[PDB]
Amino acid sequence: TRRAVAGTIKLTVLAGKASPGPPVSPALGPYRLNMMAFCKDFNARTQKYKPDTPMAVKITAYMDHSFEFTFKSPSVSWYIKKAAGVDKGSTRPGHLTVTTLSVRHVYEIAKVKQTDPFCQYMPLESICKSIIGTANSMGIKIVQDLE
Amino acid sequence: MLKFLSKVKIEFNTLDPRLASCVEFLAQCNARKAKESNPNCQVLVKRRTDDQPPQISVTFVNGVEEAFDAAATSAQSIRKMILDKGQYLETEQMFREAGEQWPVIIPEEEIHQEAPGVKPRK
Amino acid sequence: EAKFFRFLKIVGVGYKARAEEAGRFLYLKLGYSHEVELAVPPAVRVFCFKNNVVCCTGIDKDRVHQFAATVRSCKPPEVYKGKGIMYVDEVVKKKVGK
Amino acid sequence: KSTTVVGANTLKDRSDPKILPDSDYPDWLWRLLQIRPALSELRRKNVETLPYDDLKRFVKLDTRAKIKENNSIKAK
Amino acid sequence: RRALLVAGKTKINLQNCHFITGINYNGLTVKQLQELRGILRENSNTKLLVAKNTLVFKALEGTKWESLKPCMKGMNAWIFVQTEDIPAALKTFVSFQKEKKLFDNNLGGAVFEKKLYGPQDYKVIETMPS
Repeated sequence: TRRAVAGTIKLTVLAGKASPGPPVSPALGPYRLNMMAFCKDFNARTQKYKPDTPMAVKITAYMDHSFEFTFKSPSVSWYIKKAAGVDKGSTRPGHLTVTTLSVRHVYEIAKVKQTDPFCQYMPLESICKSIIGTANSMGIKIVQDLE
Repeated sequence: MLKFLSKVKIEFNTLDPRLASCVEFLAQCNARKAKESNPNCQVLVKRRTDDQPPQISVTFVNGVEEAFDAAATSAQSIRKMILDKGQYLETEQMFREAGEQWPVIIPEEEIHQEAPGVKPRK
Repeated sequence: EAKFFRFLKIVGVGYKARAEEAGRFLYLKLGYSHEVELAVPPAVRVFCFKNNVVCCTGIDKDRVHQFAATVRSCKPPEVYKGKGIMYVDEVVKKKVGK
Repeated sequence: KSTTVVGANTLKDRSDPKILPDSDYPDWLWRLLQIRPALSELRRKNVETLPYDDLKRFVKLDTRAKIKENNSIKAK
Repeated sequence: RRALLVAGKTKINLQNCHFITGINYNGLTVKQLQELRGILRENSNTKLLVAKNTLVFKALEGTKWESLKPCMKGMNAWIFVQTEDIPAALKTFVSFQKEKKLFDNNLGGAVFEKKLYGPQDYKVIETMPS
């Protein structure tokens, strides 16, 4: 509203299992941040989903110890190495291909990656080309259809 | 920016081709950095249909009001002389707050008097 | 009428500044066994306030700026704790004393 | 092995969706893999007889090239 | 070459344009700016474009949109309404100011039927519908 933003920290916590000590420990303890209300509001949000979903949270830390955080669906890296194959990206991506994915998993993830709170006016072709870029970053190969 | 002021009243006709200084001053004084230096300050905008020339009229912390010719001077010039006059009023203040008479006055003939170099001595 | 002003800051435990005779003399205490006395030149006057702040006024810009430089050169700021005489708007960059 | 998207859906009521036949898909989805024009082609053409999107790609690619060039000469 | 972009963008922008105005985009965040641009494109049919003042008018010179030249100072976003439904296009930004509480970003000047109306003047044109 009027607060000069003291900090903004990103944070990864599996869905619903926010017990504030291993991931929510020093991360919020470094900046005076409270734990109880944050955890109850977070687990009051990501209760609709399966547990053990590596969901990402951006906390906008302030000076009055107030919170206005945004919760984001997990990275496209996890979405692509779960919907494609092994959980180990390439050592030298673009030289050592690891797993191959056609276009349809990309389309479904782009349907998922539009449901973020700030992507209502982004079109699906844009997200699709972005997902091809993320795939090329990891050594994952992209094709038309696998048989 | 806003550390000597208590009201920035800006009025301009919207259509007149000399509105650049007024809208640029609105850009200067409505910034995130500006309002975190004086949240108690007031920025007043008066949009008008008549053909008065654009006018930036500020008033300072010690009630001093000093208008400006907004249609003829740039916003950076307005800001520079606001900084100068505000610094002068702040200098005059702790002068009156500490029992010193303001303005400090000296006779205008000691310039012609020779001044040997200031050597600090025990 | 004095148009030009320059403000000095005294930082340090036990450091003091004191004007004596209508601004014509300045006395500093800079940790020594004595006081450091500066004779203020013509068309320059000096004042001290309740912030350990020295003020230099006058009608000649050259003389006022030079006298402020002289007062700062009496005890320029040291880099490890920021003690000494400095300009009010001057930024001192500190370093870690091991 | 290629009938469902693995782990896409995360809702507890819902499950993983299925790969639809090629009628429910948009037409652009099989044009994603094409070779968009690069900077070498666009720098040797005529700027005035370029299309709008080709001009847009040309200006963003030239900005990226010059920003990376600045970073390279300013690096250490 | 970057002016060729603005010439082309406003050439496509003026093909069905009925209305040009400006928005003072001081203080708007990137997320707020993209949100306003997206609101104006689906709830209405209007394209928003940030550009130089000197390029836009030079692509509005010797044109129908010729006399806007005084109202081309300050940080401006150009709102080319490409539809006929001016009332909804003006109502959605009023809804934007009401909901998001941005009262420093105002509609400054407009050209309709080659007439520069004041922000006092193009308010009853938002009041009337069709």
